[PDB]
Amino acid sequence: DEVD
Amino acid sequence: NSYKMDYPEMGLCIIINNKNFHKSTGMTSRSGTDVDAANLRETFRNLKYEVRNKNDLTREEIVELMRDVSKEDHSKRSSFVCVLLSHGEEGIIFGTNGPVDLKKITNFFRGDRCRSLTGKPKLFIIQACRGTELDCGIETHKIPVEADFLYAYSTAPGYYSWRNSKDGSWFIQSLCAMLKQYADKLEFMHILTRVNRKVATEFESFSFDATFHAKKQIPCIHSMLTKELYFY
Repeated sequence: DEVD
Repeated sequence: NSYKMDYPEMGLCIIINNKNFHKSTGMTSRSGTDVDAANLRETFRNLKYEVRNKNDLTREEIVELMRDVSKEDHSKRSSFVCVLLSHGEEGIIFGTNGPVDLKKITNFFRGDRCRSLTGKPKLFIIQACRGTELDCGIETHKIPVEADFLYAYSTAPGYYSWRNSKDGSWFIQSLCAMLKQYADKLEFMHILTRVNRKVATEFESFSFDATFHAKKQIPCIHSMLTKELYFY
């Protein structure tokens, strides 16, 4: 999980 | 009641897939975005859209693409779809070299500026952050020129949007799944509501960084549509  | 969707063509589906950004910007690579782009291509092809994929566009190429597309003759097309996959902030999506205002992009398709789409649904699907907040969750005859737009945002205003490097983004994953399952029986708003529930209930982040761990997401639909939209 990563943020944009 | 419902938009006329029996023109000879369903219309264009423009997918802008920004994965790698210019080093000088300092923006991270968006691992997993190609999964989204492939999923969207298949999903919309199956709905009989003419899909055009573009990868790693500068802010100038993004604006130039959308202008060019708005200048096409859409008279034989029922609708228009644009999917944006990039970094963002509130109101903004990133080209590989810098930001573009979302309103700049969408304004090319205003009823007075794109006559062959007047009265037809213009759909903008946005996978990008809208800020840096994190959701901790809780245990449980004229027409307006701005008419007939729908903006389907991956996340609430002000908030980060989540992307899995292996599975793709939570929103696009869910959107494609619900379209596959429900496009042959639900109206679009009801499909998007199912997307909202899927994202909100089935996903929660996992991180070794406590600040980013156990976080949640709710997509946000903006509808200025004047009729019901059925894909069948």
